[PDB]
Amino acid sequence: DFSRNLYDIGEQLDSEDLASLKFLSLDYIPQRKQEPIKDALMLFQRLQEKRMLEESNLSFLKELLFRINRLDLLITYLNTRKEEMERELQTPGRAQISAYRVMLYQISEEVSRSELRSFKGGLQEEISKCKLDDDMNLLDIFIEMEKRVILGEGKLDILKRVCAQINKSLLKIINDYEE
Amino acid sequence: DFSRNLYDIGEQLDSEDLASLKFLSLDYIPQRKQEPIKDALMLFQRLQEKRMLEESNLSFLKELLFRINRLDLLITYLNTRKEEMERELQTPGRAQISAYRVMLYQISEEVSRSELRSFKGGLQEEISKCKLDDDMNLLDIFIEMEKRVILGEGKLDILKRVCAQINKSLLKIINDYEEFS
Amino acid sequence: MSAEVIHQVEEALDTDEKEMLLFLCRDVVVPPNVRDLLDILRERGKLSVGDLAELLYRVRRFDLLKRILKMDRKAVETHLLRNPHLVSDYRVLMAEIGEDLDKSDVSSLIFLMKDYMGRGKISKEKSFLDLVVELEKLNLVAPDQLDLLEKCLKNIHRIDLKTKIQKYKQSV
Amino acid sequence: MSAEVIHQVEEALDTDEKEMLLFLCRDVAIDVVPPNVRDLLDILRERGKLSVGDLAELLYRVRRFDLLKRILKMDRKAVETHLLRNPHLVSDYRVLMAEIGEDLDKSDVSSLIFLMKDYMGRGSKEKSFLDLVVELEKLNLVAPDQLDLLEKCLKNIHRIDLKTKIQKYKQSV
Amino acid sequence: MSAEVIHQVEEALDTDEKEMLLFLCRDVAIDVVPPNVRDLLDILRERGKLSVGDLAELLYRVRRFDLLKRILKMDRKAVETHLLRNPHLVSDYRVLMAEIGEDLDKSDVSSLIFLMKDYMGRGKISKEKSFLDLVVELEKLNLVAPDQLDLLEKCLKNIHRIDLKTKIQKYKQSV
Amino acid sequence: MSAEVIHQVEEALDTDEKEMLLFLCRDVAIDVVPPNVRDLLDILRERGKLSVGDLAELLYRVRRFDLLKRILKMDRKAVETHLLRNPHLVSDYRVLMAEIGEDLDKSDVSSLIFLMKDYMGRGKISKEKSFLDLVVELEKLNLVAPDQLDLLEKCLKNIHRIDLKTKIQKYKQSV
Amino acid sequence: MSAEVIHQVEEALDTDEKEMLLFLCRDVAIDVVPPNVRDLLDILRERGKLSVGDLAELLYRVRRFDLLKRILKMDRKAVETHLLRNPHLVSDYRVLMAEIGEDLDKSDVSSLIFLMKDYMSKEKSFLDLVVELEKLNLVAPDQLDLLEKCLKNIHRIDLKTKIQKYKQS
Amino acid sequence: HMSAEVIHQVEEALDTDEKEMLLFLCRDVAIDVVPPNVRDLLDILRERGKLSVGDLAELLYRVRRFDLLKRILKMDRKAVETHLLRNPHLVSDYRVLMAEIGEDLDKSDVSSLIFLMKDYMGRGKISKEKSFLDLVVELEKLNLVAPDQLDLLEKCLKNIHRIDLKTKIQKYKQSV
Repeated sequence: DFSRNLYDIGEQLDSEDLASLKFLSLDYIPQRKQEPIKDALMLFQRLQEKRMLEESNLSFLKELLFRINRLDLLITYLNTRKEEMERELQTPGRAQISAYRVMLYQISEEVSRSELRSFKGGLQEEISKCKLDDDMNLLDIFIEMEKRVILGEGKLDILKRVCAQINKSLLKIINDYEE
Repeated sequence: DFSRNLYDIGEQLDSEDLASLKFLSLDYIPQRKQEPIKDALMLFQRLQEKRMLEESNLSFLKELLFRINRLDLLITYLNTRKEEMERELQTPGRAQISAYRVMLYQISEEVSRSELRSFKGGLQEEISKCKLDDDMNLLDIFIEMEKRVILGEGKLDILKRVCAQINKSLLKIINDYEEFS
Repeated sequence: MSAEVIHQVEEALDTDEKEMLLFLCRDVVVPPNVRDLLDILRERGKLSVGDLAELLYRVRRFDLLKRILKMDRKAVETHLLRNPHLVSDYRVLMAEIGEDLDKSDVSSLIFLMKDYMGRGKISKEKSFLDLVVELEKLNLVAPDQLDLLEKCLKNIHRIDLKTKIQKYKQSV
Repeated sequence: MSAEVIHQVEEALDTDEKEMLLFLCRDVAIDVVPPNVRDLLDILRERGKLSVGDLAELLYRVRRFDLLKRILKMDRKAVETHLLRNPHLVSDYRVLMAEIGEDLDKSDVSSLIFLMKDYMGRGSKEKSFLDLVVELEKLNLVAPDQLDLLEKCLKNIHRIDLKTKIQKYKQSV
Repeated sequence: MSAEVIHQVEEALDTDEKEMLLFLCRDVAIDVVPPNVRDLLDILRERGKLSVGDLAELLYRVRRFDLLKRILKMDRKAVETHLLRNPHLVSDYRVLMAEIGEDLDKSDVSSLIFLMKDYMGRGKISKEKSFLDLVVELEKLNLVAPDQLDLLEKCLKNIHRIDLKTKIQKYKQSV
Repeated sequence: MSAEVIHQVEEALDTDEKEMLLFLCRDVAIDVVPPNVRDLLDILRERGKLSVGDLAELLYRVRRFDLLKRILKMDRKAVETHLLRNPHLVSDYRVLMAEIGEDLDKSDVSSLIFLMKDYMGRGKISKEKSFLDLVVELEKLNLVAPDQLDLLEKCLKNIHRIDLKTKIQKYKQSV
Repeated sequence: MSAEVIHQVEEALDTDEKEMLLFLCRDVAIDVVPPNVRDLLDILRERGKLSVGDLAELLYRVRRFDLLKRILKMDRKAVETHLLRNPHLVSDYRVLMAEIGEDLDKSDVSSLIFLMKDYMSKEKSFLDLVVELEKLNLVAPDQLDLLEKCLKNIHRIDLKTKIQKYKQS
Repeated sequence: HMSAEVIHQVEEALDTDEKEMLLFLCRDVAIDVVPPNVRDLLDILRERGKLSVGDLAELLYRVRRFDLLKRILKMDRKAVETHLLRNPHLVSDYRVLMAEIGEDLDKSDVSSLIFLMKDYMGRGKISKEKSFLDLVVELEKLNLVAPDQLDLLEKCLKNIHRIDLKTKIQKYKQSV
């Protein structure tokens, strides 16, 4: 039953949703363990190995599904409404994902293709030249920035520069996260 | 041969017809399995694996071809008339596609490019900006609304709002589905 | 029968066909490799020309049926109609189901069957026949015990293989 | 022959040419399954069926004339005359199959696989044309005297030029 | 401790986790090279350095808490408190090396192997080997140690993994 | 019966078949421990418990049907009917143990030795023992018997050979 | 020469420059197929044909003088003088082929493939076409007539003039 | 001159590759015997007086086990280098050169070398699994490689495009 439910939830996630989940799980699943994850069941089993996903602890899975805006999966397979998740994640202590990760994902969801071109253009001097090809999305650029300690919870200056050069709502997201 | 016939039917379907076919089959083929489907033969094999497409079970294929208005393929390769299909689908229980899916596809068929642009403009506050790009058609917008449970069999109000702001016939289609449901 | 024929067959087969032959002959002492298996079948008297023909027919190597034993599909089919089978219909069904699953389908099958079994062994990459063997060792699959495999094949939307299972079940 | 020439030839070839050479040599060494091309050439040498002319023919069939000029110091017409006077290592059937495979993209291969699945069985499906021809040979579905099914399937996918290739082969035998 | 627990743990680990266990136990059993993980656990038990708490720590270092719950019937906080109260079986140097290894994909590992190949030959023939194999080959060459991390720091810098250099710097700042 | 038959059988068997025959006859020869197979056959004939049917049964248990056809001129049906009619020289317990030994590879045997060590220690020094050697070492320790199969059952369960546990239960249901 | 220099170069180059470097070095490593540029440079170094001047020439052919200044600490005139003194790793034929490939869009390459298919898959580049011709003994430093005629037939007469100027050298 | 405890430490601390290299390097000292394991070899060297602290230091230095040089013998690289500068060497520069060439070859190079040398030898003498040092040993038994006969190995290293190793061989030859 439980395994069939996890399999069915995995069958509803495409490669982009899977990339989103892997980015949201960077603070719990390291790079080496993340590399061979090509479907949702592998990430689910990696969470099971850390006991963050069991038949009596669906909290982190529900949080992951809520953060990627798959409310349909939450209501269908986990029997959870949007208001329930909103009330749960804003209670002190229950948030398992860091606000930094959520703000990075939200900024990635608000950047179109041309804005991504300009964002990649802005970072021409802080990333090696082969690692700035079209084959990367904004989350991979965020990961590569974190690897070079130019982006982080205390280092928002370069992100703020690029976003201010691009758009105002991104600066609003950054400043709303900061407070 | 059944496989040669399926190949010939596939050779007549372009990428847009394939997108329509995949949208109409969302209730039977999940997202993960649907992503790599880039031609008709892959969808046909996915259906064969679910036994919804066999040499003695052409029902779902004929329904798909009728719903995308490819009556030419039905009459030529499957030997099926328009009246036969409208009479079959009007028998209680024999329609394998849900009325919700058919209503979404038909309402998508009545929205032009400018109307689709206005539709994307209407959903500016409840859909992420990357999911409101020009590269998306109305069926993809329906999927993205379903992901945020603002569109569904029991939640038709937002679709009503946007369509009534756009066009009257869309609201008529919505309500005609809603009553006969 | 002679050792030359056994040598020809063993060297002509590839790795997958060898594994399938071993799995199919699991019913008839566990031979480590295929040549020893064929020698054991001959030494037990259970490898005449017709038995080797049946073995080549089950591994779908009709070219070897034509070059080595000088026979066609119709002759081996008549032999199977007249004489008892070396390979049971259960093994043929298992091989047939295994031939119709890619790596992703096998992984998804392993997840469900894992909750029902534990997946105590950790191999590099397990094939469907390896999974069926590990299930047999745990008494989870049998000619009269196909319900778990049937349910798991249903849940991954491989209803054609479920129909294969049901057609087998109706033949007894 | 010597191991130096074989080493040069094997490392100079690319993956597609290696697969093609293995497929072409499936007939000269039917009984065995060589894992790589270097071992295949060594087996051909120990079996006596790898003279300088045989290696020239093998390089000619994979259309690798640069190695014919650099390694064996031979030209196209020399290998063609050698094939004119001496017996061929690779039959025209294998050459025809490789030629048909050269003119098929991924979509054509997928459509051919779809049509052939009824004729072979559902049991991958991301293979090359030569892999399909090998699996058909194992299933006794294609042969030098049994080209009707492949001809029909190539006709049904609107590759009529390949049907004409098969017809010219049949008109050669 | 009993051979049943060792057998269960041995069956639960995969190849990467087995290699990590061997590397972590390289300090306790340094005179011998255990071929497999069952032999390693038998060696640790024969040396007396394998109580239930020691095996719990080993399972904690490989991040297999499900195994802590199923085999030893333990939780994360229990093992963490045990490590806070009792001495550690695996030194913090090994833990840092394992963390760095777990935070490197294949391309980063290959680039580190190349940069250090400038410093060492083809130590092990296999081109595709893990970060822990590289640190083992370096330890055998006396090139990396808890008190000599400058070379690993520079190589991690040259592959643009400054976060791992910061990890190493915090480790050195904890001494 | 004649000495030529015993000599032919002695020279025809190989090492594995000789060891299996000795193990199967371990119950009939309880006062004597025969080093080789000729001594066992001579003792069995001396005790009167080696007729043509008894040697046929012995050849059937070692799965040497060629010797049944060439030396004793018997078939599978003849030996099976003889076993159906007359009492067995080798008890079903020994035959069951040999069956279980036939269905274990090297890894399963090694895993059995580890846990049975948790209960028995090293025993013999060689890590190259067969399953029948392990069961003999257990019999010497009074740990396995026709009415004492629980430990072997649990150990076969722990190595995930549940089919062999079912074999043991099927044997126990034949009482 | 050291591995750190090869690393800095490989991380600095992009995909197009990597493919161009492989094609240019097809003459030195004329019997092996390097998968990536790190392996190509490693092979050149193990074969001794990758000194500081050789890597300088390689960076010069892709016109990456910024890397010549940052990694090898060289300027344009220094590398040009080194090429004036020492023999070249890449022949002028390869440089000409790369220069012609840089001045062809995808439609021109498709038309060249169409005309040349009579003499001989899609999504090919010009350098891939030149390689496939080299394997077929259809193009060489002393065999440019087919390429010249085909470049003329697609109304890229400037590239025919490039070939003429090379032939006059 | 050496105790059994030190020998025990060395045998169990070395791995299979290091043990094989030690046997290959000492093939010249113990001309008569093929020791099955390294402990028999080290004890035989002690019995023949060829295993002082400096001799074991040199042996550990050639197998590049500096961790054992420091843990077991409590010595530094400069100390063993000075000892080798001061006293005669147990392992000749030919063996050291062969070991270096073997250590600078990946699996493909070794397999290709075995293939090229197969023309000069038989088959069953060496299979695909053998290492470079096994190849050098089998060639030495056939007088195909030696301190005074490096032309074939030089040509084969040229044929596998390892010109740096050809330069190593030439540098060794220029020292004699």
